[PDB]
Amino acid sequence: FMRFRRAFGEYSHVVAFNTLLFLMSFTVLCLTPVYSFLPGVYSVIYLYLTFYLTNDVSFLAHIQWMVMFTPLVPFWITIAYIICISTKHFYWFFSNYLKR
Amino acid sequence: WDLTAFGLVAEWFLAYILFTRFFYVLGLAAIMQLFFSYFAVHFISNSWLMWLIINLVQMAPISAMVRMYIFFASFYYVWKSYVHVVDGCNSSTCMMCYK
Amino acid sequence: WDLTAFGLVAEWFLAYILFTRFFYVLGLAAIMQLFFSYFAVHFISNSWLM
Amino acid sequence: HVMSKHTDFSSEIIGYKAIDGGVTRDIASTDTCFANKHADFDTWFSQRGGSYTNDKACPLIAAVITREVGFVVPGLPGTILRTTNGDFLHFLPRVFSAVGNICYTPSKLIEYTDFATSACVLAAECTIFKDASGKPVPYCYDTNVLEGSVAYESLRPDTRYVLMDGSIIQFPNTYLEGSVRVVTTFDSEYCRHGTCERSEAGVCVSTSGRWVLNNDYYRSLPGVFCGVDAVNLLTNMFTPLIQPIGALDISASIVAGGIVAIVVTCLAYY
Amino acid sequence: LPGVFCGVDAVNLLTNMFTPLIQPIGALDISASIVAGGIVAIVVTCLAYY
Amino acid sequence: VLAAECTIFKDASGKPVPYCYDTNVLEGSVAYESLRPDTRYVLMDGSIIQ
Amino acid sequence: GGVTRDIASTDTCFANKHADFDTWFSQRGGSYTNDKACPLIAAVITREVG
Repeated sequence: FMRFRRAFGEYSHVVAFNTLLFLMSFTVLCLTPVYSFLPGVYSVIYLYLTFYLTNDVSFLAHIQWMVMFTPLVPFWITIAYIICISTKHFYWFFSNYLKR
Repeated sequence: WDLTAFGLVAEWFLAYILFTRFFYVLGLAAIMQLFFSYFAVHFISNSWLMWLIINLVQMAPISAMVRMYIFFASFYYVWKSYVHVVDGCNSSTCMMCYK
Repeated sequence: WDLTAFGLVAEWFLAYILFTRFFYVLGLAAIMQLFFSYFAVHFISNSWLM
Repeated sequence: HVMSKHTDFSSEIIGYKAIDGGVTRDIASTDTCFANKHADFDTWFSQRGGSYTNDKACPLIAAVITREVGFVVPGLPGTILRTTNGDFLHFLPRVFSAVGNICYTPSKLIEYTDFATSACVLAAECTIFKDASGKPVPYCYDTNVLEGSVAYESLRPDTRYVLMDGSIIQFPNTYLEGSVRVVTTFDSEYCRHGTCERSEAGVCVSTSGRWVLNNDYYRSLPGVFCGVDAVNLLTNMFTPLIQPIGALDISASIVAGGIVAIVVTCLAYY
Repeated sequence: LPGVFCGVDAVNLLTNMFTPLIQPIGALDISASIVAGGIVAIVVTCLAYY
Repeated sequence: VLAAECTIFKDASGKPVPYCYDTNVLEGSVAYESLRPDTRYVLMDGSIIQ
Repeated sequence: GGVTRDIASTDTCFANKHADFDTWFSQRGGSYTNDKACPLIAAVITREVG
């Protein structure tokens, strides 16, 4: 770990979580063909967990989740994910350009 | 009809085609998991660490783990092919000789 | 009918003129397409290569 | 012998029904052959623009009548009357104006539009079974029809019953009947009139009065819910809300996800 | 085709109207904004108030 | 489903029988309204409408 | 073996004497083949008999 921290400069923190999330998603996708429960509950757990992260890795996590899990998830889960992500900007837009 | 066994056999055959140095540990894990199913109770007493190890070995989903090794080996082979085609190598220990 | 069937046969015959090592892939794909039309639609879930 | 046409009791008839395979069914406009004994049925079919050829190997015609005519023969739907010339006739008596195809469940009477997708078990007022000693024993829905008959309601589920002709009847236990039904099954096959099916133990719930058994075939049918356990039914019925429609979940698309990670890992180092 | 609804019976047809709602996103026309409008209002109300 | 205002059909005996939307425009005809649904009908050239 | 025991659906053969046992055992989902070498059957009756 010290040798790893020697390189990659400041971005080792971003690289580590990005690799860990990719590995977890790869494991979940590998367990998909037998356990059909995973694609929904794991996506919900991932959405819940993504709050406790920095924005720098949060953006990468959102991009990876949208690229990978999109083609095999129900539509309403995706729309709920989008609404929950975009409420923080909808509030600002409504306050600054629509509210009274 | 049921063809899950045929699919598992095909996946194992394709894994054997993509031979790497890390296939032996997967084979050892699979054979140990198969072996522990038959005897099991004969030599498990006390030593909760031993019980934890046995439980961890038995619960491993090798059948759902082979497909991840497939993807891991595919990228390695693609990288090796890309290095060999455009750049070459100087080490004589490589198996690029006979071609 | 003539015009609706002879064209496909002519194309298939012309395909053999431009022979290549990948012709067997198309030959096997043609057998596969017909095989899982009067059969298959079965064999349930699990596995991913099949 | 050649069939003949008769016009007796014509004023008491409201309509006609067909008997196919020993089970009454509605008459289609495109059916080509029948066995007929009535001349008025010719006008009834011509008013609808139909034509047919008479043959003995075709479904018989029976008339719905508002008058008690003929007597009851066990194992045969409706009533049978023999004319003065020896020809036989068939009729469908009724109690109320609501008249349709009627079949008998072991405990209640339910009208149906199609025998194949209904709760029907028997289609006769009286049925006769072989006892434990190998001798025929009569049964009826109403014991007043024939002396010595046993009521249908006395029968019990999950018990093997054999008719005098060798047929076998096996029906599962139920807890609710009507528009919605709930059934319970064992690890044994059940058989009804003309069809036997194999099923596994469990519980099933149906939104319609259609026949339901615990197997993959009825599981794939819409409006049918089943479960291996009492509580597993809720999990099974709530699973599709998060589970996709089919096998469209191809896992080969993880290559794109791996590419992003490889690209960012290389870019950070560079 | 758009605008066409089908089902086995009256009850089944009522349930099949929501079939595209449990379909992957990339399986509908660009005019799918109707389902988004029908989803987001219900979600935001049922969460934020209740 | 109907090509023209008045049409001609074949009866059960094969004789031609004229039909039209209104009987008043052609004496001896029979109105379309009498045609029951789910019934096979045939024209001069063997065309089938149901 | 000279000892009375409870009955379970797993057993598959008995020496049947009572006729109503054939109906009682069917309600538990069991099936059996009659062989005299298999354990016998007894019935519980309140009335003093025998």
